[PDB]
Amino acid sequence: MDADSLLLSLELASGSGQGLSPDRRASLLTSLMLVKRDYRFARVLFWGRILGLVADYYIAQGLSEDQLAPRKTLYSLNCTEWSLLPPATEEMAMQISVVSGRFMGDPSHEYEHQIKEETRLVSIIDQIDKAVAIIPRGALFKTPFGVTHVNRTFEGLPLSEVRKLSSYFHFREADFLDSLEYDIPRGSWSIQMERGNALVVLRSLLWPGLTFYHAPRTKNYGYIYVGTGEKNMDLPFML
Amino acid sequence: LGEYEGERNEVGERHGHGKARLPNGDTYEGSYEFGKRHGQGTYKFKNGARYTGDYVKNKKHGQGTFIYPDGSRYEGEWADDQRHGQGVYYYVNNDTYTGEWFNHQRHGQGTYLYAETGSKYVGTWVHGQQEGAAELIHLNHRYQGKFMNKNPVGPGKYVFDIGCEQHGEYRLTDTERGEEEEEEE
Amino acid sequence: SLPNVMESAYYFEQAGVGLGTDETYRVFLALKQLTDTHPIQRCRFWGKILGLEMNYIVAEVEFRDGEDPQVIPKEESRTGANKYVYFVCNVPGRPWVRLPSVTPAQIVTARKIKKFFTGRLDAAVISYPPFPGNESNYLRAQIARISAGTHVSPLGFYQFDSYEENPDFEGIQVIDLVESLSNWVHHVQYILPQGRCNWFNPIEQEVGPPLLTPISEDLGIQNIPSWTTQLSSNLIPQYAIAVLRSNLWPGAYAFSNGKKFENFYIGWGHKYCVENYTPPSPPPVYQEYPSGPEITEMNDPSVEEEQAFRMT
Repeated sequence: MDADSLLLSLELASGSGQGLSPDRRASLLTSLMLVKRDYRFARVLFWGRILGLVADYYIAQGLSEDQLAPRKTLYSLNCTEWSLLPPATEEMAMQISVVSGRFMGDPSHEYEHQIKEETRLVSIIDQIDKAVAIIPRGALFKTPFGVTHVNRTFEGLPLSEVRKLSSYFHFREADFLDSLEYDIPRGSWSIQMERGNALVVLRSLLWPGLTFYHAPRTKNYGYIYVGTGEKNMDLPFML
Repeated sequence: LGEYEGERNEVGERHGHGKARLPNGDTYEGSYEFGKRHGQGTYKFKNGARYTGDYVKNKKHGQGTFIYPDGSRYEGEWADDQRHGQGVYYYVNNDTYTGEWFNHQRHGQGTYLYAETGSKYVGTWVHGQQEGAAELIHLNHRYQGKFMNKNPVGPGKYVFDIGCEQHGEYRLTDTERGEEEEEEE
Repeated sequence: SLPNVMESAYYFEQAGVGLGTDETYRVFLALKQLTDTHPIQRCRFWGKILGLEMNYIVAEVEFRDGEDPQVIPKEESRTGANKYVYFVCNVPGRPWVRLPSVTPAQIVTARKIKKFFTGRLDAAVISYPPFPGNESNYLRAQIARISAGTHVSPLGFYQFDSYEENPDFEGIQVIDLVESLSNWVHHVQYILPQGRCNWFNPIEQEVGPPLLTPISEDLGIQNIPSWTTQLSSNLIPQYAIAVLRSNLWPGAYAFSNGKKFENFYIGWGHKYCVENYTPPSPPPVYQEYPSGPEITEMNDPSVEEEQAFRMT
């Protein structure tokens, strides 16, 4: 989510209940502004949290012009001390498949199944972005120059279009993006209305902790993954 | 010895229809052939067991029924005085099997109904034991995979009424490996 | 009867927990309506269990005295699991729905299933084993299990079946609360394997920890330590609040400033498991009657033997 989600508690307004304290919120505002300074990103959205057993990894994601670029991930344990997380590949996706369990706060932790916790952080954040990173329909407009920009004239979805999974897009490489109605399982997405139905909350069931914010009246949107960081393989049993 | 009422020939021992009681206390009602048992009839044991069906030499064969002392019961095909071929067995707690038989044992294809829970095990049987590929039907889940030692073993597979599968693997006793992705078929 | 859920919300906000100030005050007024409508001695915002279509705003309630093969019976009165009546509510303002009693033979021994909530209390629960009840009974099952595993308090605060407020609780420091789990204990009764908190004789004793058991013994899932502890507002540690993250029921939380405490669940209502969810195996397939001599051939006597016996 953008900085507008850190001037007000947009995260906890979704009713998921997990988010940032005002301490972390103000610290994150200053730190993500400094990240946009130090790293010349077009925008610096707060990706979310990986709730560990010792400390939580506060995650930020760099956005280029060129928003479907291979987005650059950053991590921080004490919020402000932001550090450039390495990018993800297919080998590191295959590497962590033998490991299961909750994240440890120290990213130097080792698993004997060695495997670094930093590699787990990189791979799990990549998997969450490829699976359940949400963009509402029409928020991004494929520019004729081979580059994706913000559709800066985007009006929020009509309330008729709110209830359809077709009106929401996977924020990744592929109206250009893939819609959520093919995201198997068919019931894998939960759509609910809060705050007088001026608020659409769309939570991932396959990756619990994701909660996508959207205000239909305006263009205020964003997604945050605040959760344990594992994939709910039990989803078809649970549906 | 016991006693009986029925018909016979001059030389033949018994070949008509009637009732016979034995020294051991059990009784019979029905058909019989020369010094032996043949055709439709009815057993009645002292222990509470029964049978209704056909015989050939002195053995249960063809269509028939059986009531056991413990309350379990069976009908279907018999052979060589043993359960054989297609048949249906009912156990003391309303669970039932229906399927093939081979020498008093579950063998080949057959369906076992878990009447306690409503689920069904459907697939191969080997000597009374749930082994081989089989399809375990729950209310909305349907597990496809191999069984061994009355337990799922091997790769795959679940099918769901929600419109997706879930591939996996069984390694230890009732333990599921790291589950693979969902399929669309 | 109505507690200050807003001060608890302010303390929840220090750890990034809570529904937001406006929604939390909305639930506060809903709890006020619940207290005015019904004769409630004590209540508290138990939590909010997320659902697929609609959520629940769970409210633990304790009423005043005297107003409002083998089947293991339930705790009919306020003993054990059914000590608190649990009211739920989808959005605030919609009237509160009284959830039913927990049944040990049926509802909390159906823990072997693990399912989402649809938001509809009347929606059917299809699982293996077949769940004996609707979504309301499963919601009660998960609430009871979450309470048994997550309702915790500091080491003092009550003297000990039953307990009362400790008047001489000097208070444990927040750093002492965070550094070890021996300073925290379970505030409610453990649920036995049969589903009850107090054993019923079906005709050996299955025993759980006592009430005043430290939660350091509450382990574990593949050596993952339960109750991850941290300090809220680390930049100003001398006004911190001891945060507790269960790691057995995600979304379950415990909090304390060193003097008072409160508990709160905000998860999906499910237990964490490192292993993937195994549906439980069916019962063992039962065998036929053994092929003994008691059900064997009649072996009718031959007429030659009858003639032999007749000659007498």
